Amino acid sequence: VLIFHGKPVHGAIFDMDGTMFDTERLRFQTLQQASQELIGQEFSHEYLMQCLGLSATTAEKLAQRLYGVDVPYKEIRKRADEMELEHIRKHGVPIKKGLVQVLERLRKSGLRMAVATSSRRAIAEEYLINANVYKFFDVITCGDEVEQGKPHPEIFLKAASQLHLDANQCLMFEDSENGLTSAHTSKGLTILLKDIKEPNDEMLEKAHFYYDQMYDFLTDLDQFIPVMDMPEMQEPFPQSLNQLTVGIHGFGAIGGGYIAQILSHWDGYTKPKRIIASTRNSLFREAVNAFGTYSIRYGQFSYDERIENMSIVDSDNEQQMLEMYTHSSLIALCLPEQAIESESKIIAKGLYARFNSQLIEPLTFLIILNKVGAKYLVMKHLKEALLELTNDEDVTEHILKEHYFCDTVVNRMVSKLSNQNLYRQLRIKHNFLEQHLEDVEQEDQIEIEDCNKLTPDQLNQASIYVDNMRRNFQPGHILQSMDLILFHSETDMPIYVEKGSPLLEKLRQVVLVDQITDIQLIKNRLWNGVHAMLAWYASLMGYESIGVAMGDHLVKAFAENLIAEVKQGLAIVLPNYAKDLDRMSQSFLDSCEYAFKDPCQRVARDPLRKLNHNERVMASIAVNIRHDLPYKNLLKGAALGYAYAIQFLEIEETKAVEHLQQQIQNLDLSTAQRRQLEAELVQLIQYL
Amino acid sequence: VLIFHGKPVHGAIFDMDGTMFDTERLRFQTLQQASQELIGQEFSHEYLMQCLGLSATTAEKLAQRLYYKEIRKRADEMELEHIRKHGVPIKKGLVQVLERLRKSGLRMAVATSSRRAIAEEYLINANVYKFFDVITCGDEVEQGKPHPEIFLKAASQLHLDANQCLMFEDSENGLTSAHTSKGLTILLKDIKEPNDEMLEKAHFYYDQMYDFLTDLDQFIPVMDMPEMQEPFPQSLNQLTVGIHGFGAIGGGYIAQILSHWDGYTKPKRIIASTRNSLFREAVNAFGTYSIRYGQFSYDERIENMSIVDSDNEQQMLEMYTHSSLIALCLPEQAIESESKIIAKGLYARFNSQEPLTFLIILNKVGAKYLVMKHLKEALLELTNDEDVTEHILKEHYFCDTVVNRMVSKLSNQNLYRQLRIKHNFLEQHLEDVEQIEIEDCNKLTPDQLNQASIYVDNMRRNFQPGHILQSMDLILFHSETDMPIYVEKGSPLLEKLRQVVLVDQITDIQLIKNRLWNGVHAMLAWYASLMGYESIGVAMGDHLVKAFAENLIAEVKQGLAIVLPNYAKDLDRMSQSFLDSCEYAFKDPCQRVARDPLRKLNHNERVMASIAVNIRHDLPYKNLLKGAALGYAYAIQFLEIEETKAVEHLQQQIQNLDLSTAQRRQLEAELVQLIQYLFS
Ligand SMILES: NC(=O)C1=CN([C@@H]2O[C@H](COP(=O)(O)OP(=O)(O)OC[C@H]3O[C@@H](n4cnc5c(N)ncnc54)[C@H](OP(=O)(O)O)[C@@H]3O)[C@@H](O)[C@H]2O)C=CC1
Ligand SMILES: NC(=O)C1=CN([C@@H]2O[C@H](COP(=O)(O)OP(=O)(O)OC[C@H]3O[C@@H](n4cnc5c(N)ncnc54)[C@H](OP(=O)(O)O)[C@@H]3O)[C@@H](O)[C@H]2O)C=CC1
Ligand SMILES: [Cl-]
Ligand SMILES: [Cl-]
Ligand SMILES: [Mg+2]
Ligand SMILES: [Mg+2]
Repeated sequence: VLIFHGKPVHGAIFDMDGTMFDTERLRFQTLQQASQELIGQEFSHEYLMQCLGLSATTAEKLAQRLYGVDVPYKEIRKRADEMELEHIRKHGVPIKKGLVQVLERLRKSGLRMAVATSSRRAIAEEYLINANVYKFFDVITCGDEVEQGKPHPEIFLKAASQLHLDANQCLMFEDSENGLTSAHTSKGLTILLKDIKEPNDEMLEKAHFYYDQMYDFLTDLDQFIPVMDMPEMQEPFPQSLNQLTVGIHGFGAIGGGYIAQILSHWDGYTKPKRIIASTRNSLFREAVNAFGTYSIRYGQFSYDERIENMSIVDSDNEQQMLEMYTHSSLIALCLPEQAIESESKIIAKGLYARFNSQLIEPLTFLIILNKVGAKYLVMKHLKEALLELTNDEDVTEHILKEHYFCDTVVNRMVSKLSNQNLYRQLRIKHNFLEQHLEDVEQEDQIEIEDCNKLTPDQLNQASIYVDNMRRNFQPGHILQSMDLILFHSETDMPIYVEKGSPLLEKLRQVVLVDQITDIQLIKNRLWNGVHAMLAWYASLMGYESIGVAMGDHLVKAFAENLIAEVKQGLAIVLPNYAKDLDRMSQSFLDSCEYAFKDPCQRVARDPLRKLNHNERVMASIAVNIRHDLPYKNLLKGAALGYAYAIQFLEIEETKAVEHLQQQIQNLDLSTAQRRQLEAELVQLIQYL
Repeated sequence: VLIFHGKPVHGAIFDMDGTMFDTERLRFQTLQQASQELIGQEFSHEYLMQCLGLSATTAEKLAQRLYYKEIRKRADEMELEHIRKHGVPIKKGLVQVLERLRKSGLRMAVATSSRRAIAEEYLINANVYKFFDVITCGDEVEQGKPHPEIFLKAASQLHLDANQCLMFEDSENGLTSAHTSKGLTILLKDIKEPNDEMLEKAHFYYDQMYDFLTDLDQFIPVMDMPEMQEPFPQSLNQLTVGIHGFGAIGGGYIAQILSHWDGYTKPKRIIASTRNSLFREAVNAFGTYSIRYGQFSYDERIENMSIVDSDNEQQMLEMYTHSSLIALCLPEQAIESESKIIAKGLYARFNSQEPLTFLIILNKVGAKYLVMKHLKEALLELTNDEDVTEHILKEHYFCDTVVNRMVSKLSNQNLYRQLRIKHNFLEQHLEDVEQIEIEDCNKLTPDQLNQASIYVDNMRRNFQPGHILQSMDLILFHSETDMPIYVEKGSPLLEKLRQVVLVDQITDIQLIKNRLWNGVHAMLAWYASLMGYESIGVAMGDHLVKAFAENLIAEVKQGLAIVLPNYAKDLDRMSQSFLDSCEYAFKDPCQRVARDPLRKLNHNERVMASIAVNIRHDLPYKNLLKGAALGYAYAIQFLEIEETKAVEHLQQQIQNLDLSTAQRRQLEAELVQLIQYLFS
């Protein structure tokens, strides 16, 4: 069902200790801590490295040779085991980086999966439950349920037969020599993973595939499992968390109300365990961290999308902002243009702190900014800040080349909730918390009747657990049917990102492009161009918002007829993006409908600059004329621009024509077509 | 575009006061008490009736004409203070109506005489504000109700004409405002008998909100079978539902069916009954439990659960009185004793002040007959009235079901082990949270900023310990991925439920399930158990266990093809569909499937019935006979029932089999000989 290096894989059997969990390094630490406690001297690193693979008796005899015959090894070993369970039970089993990502890929590939551990059923199940990876496995095969353990192939042969499979149909993952022998002899496809000790030549010769760590196998596996499709609206996020952290530099409208969704979807197999987001807004920070989650409201479908595993931090706080740029695998800069200059310093400090970090992988930096050459601006200011910070041109140049700086095109319009509306929301929901908290004490008491199954010692201990659990959880039962709404966003899913970063390859809500130019040109003419032309019409007709204006059937007709004339033109210029034009065309008309929040002021800024020969208006006219297409609405849009310039911005009527004639001359048209365009456009302006 | 009784609908503009919420009755009582604390003399009831669906401005004009700011301010303060304690009284049906209209693709709004500050406070509180694109209040209107401006401005902001929009209203004044707008007016009675003038103005009339819902529902697409990991609805209706028996199938299947519901709304509360206290206290502590689908390693969280005691009477009466749908999920042994608890509940429902949809989940040929027999005997004993019983029995919808899904309940040992592990994480979490002021003016007053700090600090204190539940789940059930339940036609409610498929000849399917499905399932489980396997999934990996099950399937199908020639075509699909579910049932234990061997070895049950059929028609029953022998072998060895009792049962059941004396003695001789052979 799953093809791996030309071999059909129907099953996957994992060793537990050293392969799935990092319990061999923990057993390394506990032995040292137990030694320092009892005998006073800590067992050498060198001794413990020598003991890897040896029996408990050989290890004891070796300890006797080095630390004397009367060395209390058996009670050192027993004390080390106490320390192991004590650590594992509270702090959790240490899971190898990339395991959960690997398990989700094998499971969604329809593999039957087992564990073949030398440990006992009892302790094995607890570890797998503790780690929350028990769910991934159909059967567990244990050392206390086989006549001959590893390196005899029984445990792997048995694990395979229980899954209804031949050994040769299964991948077999293992760290130890005896284990790899057991898996190999059974006749399975052996995956050897280095844990602590470098594997000897006999092991590397024996193994079918070798990797230095789990993540190196994950990278190999990724070639044989598909990138998932574009997520639909109301589609769930993955349940399983990977060990990666991601960042959103600027927890604003687009940061919290769009980028959060993309990072929450991730690759569809797993999602990050933590999303760090920076804001100066104290109310927003403390509110999200209180709930431990916020929600994005999609008005069109009346759907509240819960974003979990969020951790909001202060932008002014260094320790927190450095922790973002140190631990994050991917970061999304979601700032306005004016903020880029000031925030270039706190980025530089972040990337320099990452460079100085003695722990690792190149950062993927998404530039979320609706502007042409948006990446150039950030990289220019970032370079200046890095020089000013370090005064080391070689280090500054290294940092600028190490990481993946990605230019993006975003289409989703998002609205951030006001602090007045947030306070009003917190008041009404704190009210429900009090309403909820007065009838939790109405229940009261814990009662566990005689099970006639559980012993009275553990029956008593069960009462203490559930009582302690209920007391802490019951107050937060209201969160089931209660959300913290901070964002009102449209339904547009796909983000376009510059191809380069390996980490983007599997991100399902991302559309990779070799160069951003093409989709950035569509964004300019089809979206920003119509938005500006539609805003100039609304402003002159005297409507407060572009959303209100759509009530007037003249405005809505103009909008629908305008996106049609532009789309026609772009289809000829970019036939490869035909599907992207149709999707973006409707997406704009949907968002424009109830666009009450966003004003026309900021959209109608610099009309003369937007009426340039190679810009979002005139370029579309010239394209439509060259390929003989209707441009009557684009002409009306251009006129409304010069009309808006004269009336609102107090531009001279002579200065408008002075500009116009220079733009028409620069268009790739016949001298006949140029003079015809001027004559028509000037008459539309004098009417308005 | 929605087609409501022929007319095309593009939008829907509701009234708030007395249409969406029952706030007209509240402000009625506040204005009276407001005119007692201040001026002393209460307002006339005639004045208040003429103030229905009037703007605070227009109501003040009526007051001066007969005889207010101070009066209404105190009245509004009292009104919203009542809302802070009890909540907004949502008219039953509203949430269900709104979701159907929203998903139909209609452009919806609110047109209320109330001002903005109040209008939003309720719409947020009720949590219906998300369903509306725009709202029109009594502020931004120049001339309030009964002038049509407020309903014209509402339709204008939706970018539609009034005649394209539905208009919901309670007041006589507001209906005139809605009618003069030239829209499709709908009238909902609240606290005034509609006049001749009102009933003529209206295009449609309904007694209450829920009466419209039922009429609207026949123009709303019925959503089809849900997929595995498809989410449940977000919005909650006011309906309660019951699971009589929080067991494997009750908690691990029926809970999913009820949680999906119609796909528009979900029950407010699902009440499940269990004697198991650990299960009860565990779910109530977490507030949720999860169903583990091992095939796809997917955990399905079940929200809005209330686990009650089966013995506790008042809680079981709470279920049967307020529930719209009860699901009986008990085995045969429980039916007799629990029929007393059902009798009290149904009698309590009749005494109190909608019909009930009663699902019987029971693997028995003639399941409903047994349930209805014990229920009538139980009812008659308590009521001592034949007139009230024959009404109750033929008032509610008692539905036979076929359930194909295999589900496993978690052991108390494994649940304790789960709680022990997850408690250690909670303890370590509570240390991390130990070691808040909202600083700077965020366009808020110093009073609000200090009030916000108290709200957030208190919210953090209560919620922060429960943050761990984002990742942490309570796993109580292991279930395969079979979605559709098959129910007999009758109950109109089951038409609209997504996960329910309606059928006619339920008896014919129930018989085939008993013999071909549940019979082979039990017999291979006995063979697997005695061979050493503790899992159905692992056992089916054995060539002998699968060869046995395949041979049984063949012998049963050969007999069913004679008894039911009209179903003979379908047997291959069902027999294969069974083996598919068995093949990879790794978390389904043999012990669960091999329960009650003697009951399953009854003369008219999943083993002996097949043996009897094949003997009459001279069909081979060699493997079927071996499975019966393994059934008694399991009972004697694993359950320990005494060998003498196993023979006394064997001899009695063979005596009941519709065979000749020659066949009876030969069957007894062949079977008892084969039992002693296994123990050799
Ligand atoms: N939202 C949209 O409709 C779309 C926007 N975009 C792009 O997304 C980017 C952000 O949009 P949006 O999120 O709406 O911007 P916001 O106005 O919501 O603020 C965004 C973030 O920038 C921070 N910020 C703003 N000004 C400053 C400043 N002067 N100094 C320091 N930090 C500052 C804010 O901090 P605090 O949180 O403390 O305010 C916030 O976290 C813009 O570049 C825009 O072009 C792209 C397409 C669509
Ligand atoms: N699960 C499955 O795979 C399928 C089950 N079914 C049918 O559903 C019915 C039971 O399903 P299942 O849930 O598996 O049974 P379970 O034993 O798993 O659950 C039993 C439920 O009934 C209650 N109960 C059991 N015995 C008694 C009794 N003697 N007196 C009172 N209450 C009792 C239990 O209460 P407590 O919680 O206190 O034990 C529990 O709520 C049977 O008819 C079965 O054939 C249908 C198809 C397959
Ligand atoms: Cl990982
Ligand atoms: Cl309802
Ligand atoms: Mg190992
Ligand atoms: Mg009214």
